[PDB]
Amino acid sequence: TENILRKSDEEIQKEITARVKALESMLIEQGILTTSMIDRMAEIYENEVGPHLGAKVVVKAWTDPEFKKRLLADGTEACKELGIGGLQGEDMMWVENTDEVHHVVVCTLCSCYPWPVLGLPPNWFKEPQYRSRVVREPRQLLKEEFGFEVPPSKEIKVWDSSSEMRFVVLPQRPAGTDGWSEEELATLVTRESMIGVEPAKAV
Amino acid sequence: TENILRKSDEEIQKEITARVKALESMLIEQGILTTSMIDRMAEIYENEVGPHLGAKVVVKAWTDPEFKKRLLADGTEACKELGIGGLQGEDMMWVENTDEVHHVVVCTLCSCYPWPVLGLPPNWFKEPQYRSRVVREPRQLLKEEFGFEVPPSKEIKVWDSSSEMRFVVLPQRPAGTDGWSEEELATLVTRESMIGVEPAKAV
Amino acid sequence: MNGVYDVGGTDGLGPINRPADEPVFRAEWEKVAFAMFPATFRAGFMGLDEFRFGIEQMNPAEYLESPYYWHWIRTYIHHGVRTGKIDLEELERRTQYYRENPDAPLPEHEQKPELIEFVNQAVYGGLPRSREVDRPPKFKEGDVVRFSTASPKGHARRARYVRGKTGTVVKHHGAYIYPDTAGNGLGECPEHLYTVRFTAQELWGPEGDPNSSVYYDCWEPYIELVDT
Amino acid sequence: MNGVYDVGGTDGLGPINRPADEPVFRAEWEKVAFAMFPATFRAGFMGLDEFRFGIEQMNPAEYLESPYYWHWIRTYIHHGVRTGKIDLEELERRTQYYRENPDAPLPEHEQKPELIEFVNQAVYGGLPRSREVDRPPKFKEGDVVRFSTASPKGHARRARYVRGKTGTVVKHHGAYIYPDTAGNGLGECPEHLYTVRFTAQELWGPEGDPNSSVYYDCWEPYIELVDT
Ligand SMILES: [Co+2]
Ligand SMILES: [Co+2]
Repeated sequence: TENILRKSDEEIQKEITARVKALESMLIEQGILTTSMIDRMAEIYENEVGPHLGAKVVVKAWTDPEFKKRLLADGTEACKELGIGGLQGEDMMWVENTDEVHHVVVCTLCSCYPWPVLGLPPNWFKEPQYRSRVVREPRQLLKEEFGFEVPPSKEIKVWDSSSEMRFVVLPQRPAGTDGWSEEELATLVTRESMIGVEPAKAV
Repeated sequence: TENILRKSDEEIQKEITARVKALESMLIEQGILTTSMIDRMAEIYENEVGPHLGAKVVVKAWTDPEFKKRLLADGTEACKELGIGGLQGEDMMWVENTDEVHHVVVCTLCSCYPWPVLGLPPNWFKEPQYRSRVVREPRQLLKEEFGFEVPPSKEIKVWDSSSEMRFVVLPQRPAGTDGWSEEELATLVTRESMIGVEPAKAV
Repeated sequence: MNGVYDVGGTDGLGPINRPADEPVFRAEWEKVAFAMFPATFRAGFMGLDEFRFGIEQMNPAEYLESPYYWHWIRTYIHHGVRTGKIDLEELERRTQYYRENPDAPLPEHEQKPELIEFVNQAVYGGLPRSREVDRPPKFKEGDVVRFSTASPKGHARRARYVRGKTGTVVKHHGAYIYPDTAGNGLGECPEHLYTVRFTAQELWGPEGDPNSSVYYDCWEPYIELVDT
Repeated sequence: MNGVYDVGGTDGLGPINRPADEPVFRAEWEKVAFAMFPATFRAGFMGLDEFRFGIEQMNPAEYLESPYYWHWIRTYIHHGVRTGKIDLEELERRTQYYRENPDAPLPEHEQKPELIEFVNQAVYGGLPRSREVDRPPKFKEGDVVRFSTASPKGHARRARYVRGKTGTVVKHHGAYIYPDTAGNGLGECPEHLYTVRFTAQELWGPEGDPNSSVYYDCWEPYIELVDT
């Protein structure tokens, strides 16, 4: 939004860059940060941990009703069956979309997101626009910002992660996909379908 | 407070100035604003209407118990006795400081202030620091920001002007002033003593 | 609306910045912004409540740190565009022009006697918002009432820190213009007005001062009976 | 605290700014800010709750419009100064130096094996906040409870939009680190944790969606019984 007080983006980027490099040089000198630590952390969440992990759990739940029951009983233990877990997903609770219920997820207080199944969140999830309005006008927000019209008879359930319990949406299996492989099904599971801002892909 | 995003004050002043002159030229051309209208409005509140008006009401109330009763019954009608009234003071309610009660005034929603008795308010009254904290920590705020220590046994009453009722504090008459003239008493009535952030001057 | 402008009880906003003295107007531009208030009200840009609502819809980072009278400019622009009295693109071109020619003259114009008569009448006579209504007051001094928990998306005078709270009616002032309608282009629809008293422990919990109360003015629809 | 960071239900903040795609890290500086989180936690700068509290004490105009990972830098600086691990004046001189020599080298340093072992153990194994406690749970699925109206000045997980509201316990998760103590330097003092369900009409009044509910996680001291 327009703010006549705010510097340009380029001016802001230059200033943060110099401030971050200043702090970095101090932590490095104090023994507590190193350049290998930075590359190791960045390389995990640029290359290893991402929404494809969560896609794996969704299609196993779609194609295996025993896993699905265990995934809804204890999401952390169930994801461990596929070797999926860890930082900021120590406590996961998965919630199932139905014909009657739609689930959508938020951290109104900051940016909590189930990293081990989804990776790091996109910036709009962490920013005040989505955070403020989802708990108050979910239906209009899903329509206007995501082109997803949820019928007024269908309950929208919004899950605010005020604690370390991380909430993940299990989206509905699209029609037209009987007998598809786990790899073929996996192409319909988006990051957005696991937040609840979109359904799984059609067709 | 530090905001790495914010332009310098000089940059901000230059930008507002050009934006205000742009709007001014459009209203002028449309017939609805003129330069004489600007000077007339500014000259009223730079030279005519100010805290000295409210001082007059305070010392009459100090030295005339009948007026004081009428001032507390209906502040608008009572101020009219001294020819004092008008814009943004159509509805005034005055509240009396005692040994038992201290009153302080705020508009937490914007900047409401009894203009006809006090003039235009100072900027700190209209700004978020005072507005946010007075209703929540009046005692600590009066101490830290105004050097005014209100004993914990003394009730602090905070008056939020959510409507057009404007609230004005009648401060206590300082000791050591028996028999003083209205003009001599008038030297102890500050703008601040009529908001309630300070008492009247001592000695 | 639940805007950040409604700062009563907000923590973390910082120490007060208070010079020992300051002029009424810190720069010529503030005189202009201030005089625009009667000019713009007479021309029908907006009402007093609509005025407040346009400040409340500001960018909140902008609201929190701008010079005060810039809030007034924003609400002028907001209502000018909404009523089509202000061409936003012409405003932008003019702003650039005056960025580069700050001493450039204003446009030539007749002075208007009636704009001075209006200024003097509003300032000395007042623009009262009291109104007569046919219904009698629901409430009376000493009644115990509970502030609404409603959260309208439009303009209202319902500070977040008093919603759901319990108070004592202290004074009935008569009826006045109702902001929940006037500020949303729905007319004066005046309502009876009350000062209600709230203890600080009712408002803040145990973190409230044990010897402090807050008086907040509530229009009749804002409150419902608990006890007489 | 009642900080503007607590934006659930705040109106007027604008449309969402969502590109179709974006990298994990938009500039090298964000990788650095992100990796500082484990570096700074291991060095004892602060805890997870203290981490949140330092973001919450930001300048709110700054909080509302800065790039996200700048919030992390702020909380690093905040706790470094408070624990004296960071000399603020040396930080300022270094910032100027790197303003003017942006490609200047970092200081020379040993790489540390144990910092990589720590990164890998936290990321794959987790840093759980579950804890055992001696007391049993006060509440159970189906109990009707009312969220506290308390407004602590320190760190807490009490979104303004749920205070005073009435819900149904939906799940008991066990006990976890209590933020009202941990985030204020008062220790883990773990408490039993519950998901409570609130209707949107309970939360927003008649402006709430008629077919919507919000689930918010409450630690035991946040809620007291209304009905089993
Ligand atoms: Co978060
Ligand atoms: Co005001």
